[PDB]
Amino acid sequence: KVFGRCELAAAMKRHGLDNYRGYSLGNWVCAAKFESNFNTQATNRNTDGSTDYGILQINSRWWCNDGRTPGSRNLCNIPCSALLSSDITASVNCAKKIVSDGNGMNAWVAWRNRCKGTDVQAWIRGCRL
Repeated sequence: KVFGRCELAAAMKRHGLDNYRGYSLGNWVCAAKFESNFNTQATNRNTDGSTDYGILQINSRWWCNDGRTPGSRNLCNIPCSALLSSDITASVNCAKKIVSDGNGMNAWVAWRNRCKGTDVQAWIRGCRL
């Protein structure tokens, strides 16, 4: 599934991401835009053998188990195929662990490269909330 911008903002707010661990909702929308172009099926392979899964590109080395990644830790305790669902609940629940791990949203390269330091509130502008 490919989400619309406001459609995803509403969905992420329902799941408690707004201001979660100090990060306003626009952060999460902006990260999803540049991590996955709002697509729940985006996947990307890395040089370390890991893969990034789903709308928030959760990485198979630390967070989810995909059965093909050496050194897997599965800190979210979830198979990576559950993060390719059209329903974002499992991606959101894993994202909440990741941000509480220590370095906040810096785990998302696209967020810290192209979102952080801009006005991310603009990503929820005009959305029914």
